Amino acid sequence: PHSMRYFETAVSRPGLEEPRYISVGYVDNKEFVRFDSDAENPRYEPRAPWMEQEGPEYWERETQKAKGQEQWFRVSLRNLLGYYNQSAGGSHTLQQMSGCDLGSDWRLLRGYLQFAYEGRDYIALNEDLKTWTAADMAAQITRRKWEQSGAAEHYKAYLEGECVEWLHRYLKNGNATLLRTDSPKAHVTHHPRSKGEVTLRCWALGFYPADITLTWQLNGEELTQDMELVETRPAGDGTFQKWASVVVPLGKEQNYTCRVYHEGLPEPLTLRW
Amino acid sequence: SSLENFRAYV
Amino acid sequence: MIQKTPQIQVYSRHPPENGKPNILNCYVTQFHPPHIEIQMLKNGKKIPKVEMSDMSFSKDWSFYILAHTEFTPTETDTYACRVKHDSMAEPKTVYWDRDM
Repeated sequence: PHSMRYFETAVSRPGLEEPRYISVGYVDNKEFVRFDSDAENPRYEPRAPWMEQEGPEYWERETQKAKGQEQWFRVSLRNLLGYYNQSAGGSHTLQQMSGCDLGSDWRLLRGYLQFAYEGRDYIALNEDLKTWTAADMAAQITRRKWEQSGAAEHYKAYLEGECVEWLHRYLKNGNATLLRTDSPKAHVTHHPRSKGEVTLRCWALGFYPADITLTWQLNGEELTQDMELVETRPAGDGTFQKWASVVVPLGKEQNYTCRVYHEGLPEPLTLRW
Repeated sequence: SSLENFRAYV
Repeated sequence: MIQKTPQIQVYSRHPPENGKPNILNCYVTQFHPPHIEIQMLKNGKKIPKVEMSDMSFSKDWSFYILAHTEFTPTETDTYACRVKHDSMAEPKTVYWDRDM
C-alpha cells in the first residue's frame, strides 16, 4: 500500500512568459516536499521532519530539475492552446501526477503517469508503462507524437527505478512517522432535527492516517443509504476528522449504534447516545 | 526524488 | 469554462467550548480553476492574521486548500468563511455550525 507521488501544477499567466509552477511530493499520502514558482527564492523545501536528513546537494538537485519542469510545462501549455484553438488572453492549467506503488510483497506494484488539461483527463500511461491512453482528439495528437518518439521508455525507467529507489529510502528515513497511527477519539452527539425526529452524530477525531470507516446500525443492519457521511477533513495538526449522522425517531435513539474502524484500532469501537 | 519529463512536449 | 464549484466545510480543530481558545478551520475543496479568494469572518468582520495553507490538488484533479485562524467560540459571536471563486457569480458565505 506504500506509495510516492508528485503532483505538479502549471498555471498560465496571460501576458507573461513564465507560468506559475507548483510541485508537491507525497509518500503514503503525506506531503514531504514542495516547490513553488512564486517563492521569493524558488527551491524545493522540506515538508516532513524526516526530510531534514537530506544534505544541501539534494535540495540543489531537486531544485534544478524543477527549473527543467517549468520549461516543459511552459512549452506544453503553449502547444495545448493551439490544439484547442484557445486564446492566450485567458489562464489555463496543466497538471501531472506521477509515482509508484509498492505491494504487500515489497516489489513494485504499479507505476503512474497522468496528465490533465483544465482539470480534465488528457493523456495517461497505461499500467504496462508502454502504451498511452488519450482522453480526446487533442490528446490523440500527443499520443501519436509520443509513440513515435518513444517517451514511454523514459518514464518507465524512472518509474521502475529512481521512483522505487527513493521511496524505499524515504520509507526508511521517516519510518517512525509514516508507519505510526493515532487511533480516533470518538463520541456521539444528540441534536434536534424536526418534529418527532432527532439527529445522532458519530464523531471520529484526531486520527491518522486519514483512512477510516464509520457505520451506523439499526437492529443488526448497517444504515447504508440513510446515513449522512461528511468528507474527511484535516484538523490542521496532521490528524483528521470525520463524522456520520442519522435521523432517528425521538425516543428510539438507544436502538442505534455507531462503529469506528481505523488501523490504529485493533478492535472496532461501538458507541451510542 | 522528482521526475524530469521526456524531451517531447505535449 | 471548465469550472467546478468549491465545497466548503467550516469547523474547529478541537471540540467547541465557549470561552476556551481554539482554531477555526475553513476547508475548501473540489474547485477549479485554482484561483480562489478566502476570508474568515467573526460577526461579519474579517478576522486578522488568518493563515492559508499552500494549495494542492487531489487524485481527481480538483484543488483544495485550508484556511485557519485562532478563535474563541462564544455564546453570541458568529463565525463564517466567505469564498470568492470564478465558478460562482457571487461570493459564498458559510457559517460555522458547532454541531458539524
